[PDB]
Order: sequence, then structure tokens, then C-alpha cells
Amino acid sequence: LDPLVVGQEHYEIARAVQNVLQRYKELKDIIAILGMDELAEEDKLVVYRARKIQRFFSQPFHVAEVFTGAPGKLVPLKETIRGFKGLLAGEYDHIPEQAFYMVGGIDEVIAKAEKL
Amino acid sequence: LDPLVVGQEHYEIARAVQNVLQRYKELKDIIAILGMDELAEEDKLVVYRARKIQRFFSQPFHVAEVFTGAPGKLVPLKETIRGFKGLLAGEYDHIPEQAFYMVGGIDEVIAKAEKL
Amino acid sequence: LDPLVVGQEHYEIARAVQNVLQRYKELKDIIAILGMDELAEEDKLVVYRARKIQRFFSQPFHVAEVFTGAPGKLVPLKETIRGFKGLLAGEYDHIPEQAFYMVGGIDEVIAKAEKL
Amino acid sequence: ATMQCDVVSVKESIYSGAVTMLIAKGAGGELGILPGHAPLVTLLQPGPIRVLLENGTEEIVYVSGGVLEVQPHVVTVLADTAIRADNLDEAAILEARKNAEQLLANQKSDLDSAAALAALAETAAQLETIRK
Amino acid sequence: IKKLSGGIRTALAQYRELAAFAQFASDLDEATRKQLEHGQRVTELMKQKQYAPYSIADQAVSVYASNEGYMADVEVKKIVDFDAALIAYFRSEYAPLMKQIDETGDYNKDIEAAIKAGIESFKATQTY
Amino acid sequence: ANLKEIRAKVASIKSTQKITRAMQMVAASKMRRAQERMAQGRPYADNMRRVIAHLVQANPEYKHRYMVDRPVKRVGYIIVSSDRGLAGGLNINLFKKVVQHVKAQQEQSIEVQFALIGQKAVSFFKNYGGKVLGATTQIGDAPSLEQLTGSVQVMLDAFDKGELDRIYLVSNGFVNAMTQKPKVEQLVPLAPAEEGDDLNRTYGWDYIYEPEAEELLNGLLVRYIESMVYQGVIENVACE
Repeated sequence: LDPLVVGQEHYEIARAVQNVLQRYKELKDIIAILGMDELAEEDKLVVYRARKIQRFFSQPFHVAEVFTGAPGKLVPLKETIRGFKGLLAGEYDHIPEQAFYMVGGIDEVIAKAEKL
Repeated sequence: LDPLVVGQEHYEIARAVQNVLQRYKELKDIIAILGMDELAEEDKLVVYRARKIQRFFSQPFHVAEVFTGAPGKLVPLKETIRGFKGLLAGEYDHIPEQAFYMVGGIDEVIAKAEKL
Repeated sequence: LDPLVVGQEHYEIARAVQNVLQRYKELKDIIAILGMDELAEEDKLVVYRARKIQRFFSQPFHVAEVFTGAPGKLVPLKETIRGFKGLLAGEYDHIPEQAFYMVGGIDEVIAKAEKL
Repeated sequence: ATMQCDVVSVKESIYSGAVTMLIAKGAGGELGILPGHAPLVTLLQPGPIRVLLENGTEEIVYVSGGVLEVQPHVVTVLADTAIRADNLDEAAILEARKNAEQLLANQKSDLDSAAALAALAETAAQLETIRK
Repeated sequence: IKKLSGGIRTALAQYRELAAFAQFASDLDEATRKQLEHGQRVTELMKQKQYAPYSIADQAVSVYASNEGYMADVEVKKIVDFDAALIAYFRSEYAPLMKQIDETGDYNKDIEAAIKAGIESFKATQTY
Repeated sequence: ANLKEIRAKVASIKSTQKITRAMQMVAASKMRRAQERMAQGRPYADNMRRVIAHLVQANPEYKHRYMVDRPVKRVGYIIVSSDRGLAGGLNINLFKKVVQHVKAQQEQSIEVQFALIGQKAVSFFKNYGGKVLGATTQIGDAPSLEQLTGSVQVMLDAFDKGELDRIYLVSNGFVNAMTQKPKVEQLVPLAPAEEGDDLNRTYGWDYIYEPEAEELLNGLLVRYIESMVYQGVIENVACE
């Protein structure tokens, strides 16, 4: 995970995601003890984006098709990069987070959101 | 030390004494870190009773008179049972913990309470 | 540093400057917190005496004669004892500071104080 | 007619809308549909107050006592949590004679005037307490 | 047993989570206080004497009485006495049911109804 | 050291850490509840300010004995403090601020007296000594007026007899969850500051003052006297 081997945009996206996750880890305790809200908007946006990313990390597998019945999803890297860049940009600030759970690729998120 | 060998009262007395002492043992670190006033009232009662009980196990011996000069003592079992039952009940609380050192049976504790 | 081997005079002269050093070390934080203005009486004098003695510990060396105008000093032990006793007595308190710095013996320090 | 009538005690309030009929003693039950005139201030008696908001909804509010101010479209009451409107002084300091200075006197008998005494000692105690 | 073990596991975990709040119980909200009380009851239910093995029916009845709200009225110090009395009330008035549970191990709505009715009868009539 | 000693010490520190975390959570809950109480009590202070401004604008010709200031002599103070420790030394800060204040007052050559409400002030600050009129302690959280009614009354009756002139109150003020700072404020002189309100918009009718034209209002002051001090006290509790 260095700018030379993998590239510049991939490195930037990965570092931004890790920074957001670390920020969320720092903020949960303040919500837990000091209280809910009582905070600026940027922190709240960070929390919402972190929750969306956490939901989006999960994906169904192919070795569990005979158990659950849902087909497996193999996502090409480019799709992951595009989806995470779009999520970090803020375009999907209105999509419900429940559409990010076990949904595979980004367009599929859009289809599940519009269907719901 | 079995309820079918020493009876029922003896077993309960021994278990209660051991429980009180063990509970007091775990409170030393909190008192070291936190003030003595920062404890529950029941914890304070446990600490005081444990100190009284700890002093109460000491008696003068007939053989060690050369070391101290006090005459020896010999306490029957029933007196010990009655004294410990009275102590765990909460009576004997006003009596200072000093009067429980090397004093044989309880009645000598009551008598010694006058002096010191 | 034992009264039997070196003498009671030298021993009592010692362990008195070390007390001043320890007091100054303990007061350093308070001196760091704020200056002599917060400091009370009988501690400003301690601070001044500690500074004076710690500057008086300096001495020119003959080995540095290449870089020293003076040829260095060889102070006799009795002179050092006299100077330290006089400075501990508080007589040399009115002597301005920095006159004990790199001036070697106290007798030379007096001349340096007089000239500047 | 009636829009609001606020009664505030140490930490509480109530809301009044279009009150039909309000009953307070010592004033003939002056309160009721808002008079809105002759703004004034009176000493509210420690008797209870009966409130009828609308269509006969009756309720009782207990006032220990306090001050009542009326003005066009404004009714304000500053009440007391206990019976103290009589400006009691000796009774309210009887416990002070036993708990205010008597408690300190048993605890500390120095009875020495301060005049910022031993300020050096206070500073030294401050320095000792700083160490942590 | 597989059906009924989850409630005990969850209660023990939640008691492990919050236990230092025992002194400060009054300052907590209702939910956490109830969780702490349930954890205390459960952790005192686990105590047992030597040379007295429990049967599958006995364990099932005890766990069912605990998972439901039946042991929320008894005092924290009297839980051990209440548990045995309840066991001895069964095997004397409901022995067929105990034998069926011991021999089969099944769990159907019919068994649950019988266990609930027996527990209600014990809580209503007998005393501990 | 021995391996056993370290092995036991680690577990002891873990248990103490759990206990301290529980104490922190309890303190957070108590602090937020105290904030709720402060928000609830603020409108009472606001309406008190409104009514006193309205009355003083209504009858500025006559002023009671509490709005007249004589030359400063024999000043008095009021102190509030916690009854328990582990507070990081806010009581220490309050005591030090008041002691430099009284040191300056003594440099002005005026003797002082004061009263205490906090247990720590009586237990620790009084070993040194000091003229004291009243000390009430163990009022607890959510203290009631009955509890502090006497303590304020004796301090101000000392002013009423004239043997004290100026009375200040010293208490902590809460600016943010991490920010509390000592404050000293004079109340008995009750000098006016904001009197521009209600003059620009009618409010010229004033009151018929039927029960007493210029007599009952003094009692109002007493209520104000018992209000602000109370309003101060809860403040400190929250800060604590």
C-alpha cells in the first residue's frame, strides 16, 4: 500500500478511508459517555459515512450459495475504487445505509436503493 | 470441615468468616487508590468486622509466657462458636478493635473494653 | 566524607550545601511555575545562594592555558573551606552574581566583584 | 381575554389559556378571565387557588404564598416552596444558632479573626497539594 | 437445553459488562438496573451442592423459570432455597412430564404450556 | 520484582480501572442531570430580573436600604465547596482566589468576616482560622431552600445591623464540560447595571401598589436575596 506499486489514486482513497475509520473510532467514546449529538455537523457526517462504509465492506460469497441461496458476487477492483471514491465525495449522502449491506458492487447498491 | 461431620452451625460460621475475610482482602487496592470515604457503607462494615475478626484469632499461650509474661489460656469450642456467631451478627460493633488482642474468650473482651 | 577521617569542621561544612541543592531542586518546579514574586521569604535567599554556589563551582584549568589568558588556579583546600563557610554564613550575599563564575577562588571573586 | 398566567416557584411553572375562573383568597378571587387594567402587585396568601380553564375543567393548585403581579395581557406569580411569606427572622435563624455557627464552633474552637493570617502557610499548603 | 441456554449466556455476559455499578445502582436508568438485577439473580442461580446431580428436566425447569420473569420477585439471598423447593414440587405432582422430558428431550408448544402452568401453580399455592 | 507480584498487580490495576470508568460514567450522567436542572431554573432568575427591573423603573424616586452604599468597611464573603474529593482541586482554586482577594483587602486595611457552605471549607480551610458567622454542610445534591435559608439570612443581617457593608459570593462558573473557573461577585450592594429595558416600550403605568406603595418591595429584595445565591449554589454542584 504505497503510491509506487499500486498508484496514486488508490493510495489516496485507501488512506482517506482509514482516516475516516480512525476518526469514527475516536468519536464513539465521546458519544458513549458525554452524550449523543452535542457536536458539530462535520463529526456527524463522519459518523454517517463511517457507518455506510462499514456496511459496504460486507459482501456475499460463492461457497455459501447452497446454504443461503443468494449468488456470490466477485467485484472487480475498479468497481470498488469507483464506489469508494463516490462515497467519499458525498454523492451518496441520501441513499439509505441498509442498501449497502450484502450488496456486492456499487450499481447494485443503486438498484437496491431505488427498488426499496 | 464438612456439614455432615462438624454439624450445621459450625459449617455456616466457618463459611461466613472466610467469606467476610476474602471480601475484605479485595478492598485494599481501592482504599489505596480511592479515599476511605469513597466506599459503600456495607463495605465499611465488612472492613471493620474483618479487622475485629483478624485481631480475635490471637490468644496467649501457656508456653510462650517467657516471651511476654502473661498467663496462658485455653478456650473451649462452644465459647469460640458463640463468640464468632455474636460477632458476625453485628453485636460487639461499638467495642474498639484494640480490646480483641490476646484476650481468650469473649467475656474477657467485654471486661477489657473498660480499660482500653 | 566521614567526621572521623576528615574532621567535624569539613563534615559540617559539607552536607549543608547539599541541603541547599536539594531544596533548590525541589523548588525548581515552583520557581518554574512563577518567579520570586510568588515565592515567600527565606526561599528567595535559598535560591540566590544555590545559584551563587552552583556558579562558584566553576574554575579555570591550566590545561586550557592555550585558550585562557589566566594560567589557571590551584586553590588550596583550606581556602575552599573558608570561602564556602563564609558564603553559607550569608556574609557574601551582597556580592553581585556572576562574580563567582570562572573566577576560581573566592578571594579572586571579591576583586572581580569590586572591579565590576 | 386570557392568554397566559404564569406562576413560578423555585424550579416549576404552569400554563394558563383562556382561564374561565380563577379563585385566590384575600383578594375576592380577583383572578379569572384576564382583567387587563389597573396593573398592580399584592401579597398572595398561602391558601390554595382554584382554576377553571374551559367548559368547567376544575383543578386545584396549592400556593404556599408569594407575590402576584397583574398587567394587561400579563399575569405573573412568584411563589414560595414553604410557609415563609411572614418574613420570619428569629425562627429561620434558630437552626442557624445551632447549625450555622454552633456546628463550626464544636468542630473548630479557634474563634480567631483571620485578617489573611499565615498566608505563607496557605501558599505552602497549596504547593504541597500541587504535588500529585 | 440448546433453546434455553442463550438467555443465561446473554445475562451472564451483560452482568460481566456492568458490575462495578452495584454501589451506584440508583443513578442508572431502569433498563440497566433491571439488567444488573437479572444478572445477580442468574449468577446466584449457578451455585450447587456436592453429591446432588441435576437432571435434564430439573435444569430445564430452572432455566425456564429464570429466562422468564418468575425469579424477579424473590430476594437475591433466597434464590437457592426457591430453586430447590421448585424442583421438589415437581417430581411429586408432575412426574409423568419429568419422565417425558428426561426420556425424549423434545421441545414443543405442549411441553412449554405444561411447564408454565406448573410454575404458575407453584408460585400461587406453595411457599418457600 | 517477583513474577507473582507483577501478575497480581496487573489484575488489581485492571479492577481499579474498571471502577474508575464506572465512576466516570456516573459522573457524566449526574452532570447532564445537573445541566437539566440549571436549564429548568434559569427562567426563574430571568423573571426575577424582569420583575425587579420593572419595579425599579416604576418607582425610582424611592429606594430601599439595599440599594444605598456606604463607605466600604468590615466586608463579608460567602464560600461554597464540595463535601467529597477527587474534584481535581476546584475547591483549592476557589480558596486560593479568595485568599489573595482577602490579602488585597487586608492590604487595604479592612477586617473581614465570612461564612461557609462547603464541607471542605469547614474541614480544611478553618484549621487556619477566620471570623465565621455560619457554616451549613452535608446539604447534598439538589439542596432545598429550607437547607440554606438560614445561612444567607445571618450573613445579610450582619449588613442590616451595619457591622458589615460589602458581601461577595465566590463560586465556580461552568463555561464548557471541560471548562470551569472561579468567580467572585458582589450582590448585597446590588448596584444597577442594565436599566434600558422596558423604558422604550410603554410600561409607564407601573402599579397602583395597593397593599403598600413603598413598603412591601423590601420583602421582594429578600426573595431576590434567596434566589441568586441559590442560583449560584447549584452552579457549583454541576461544575463539581
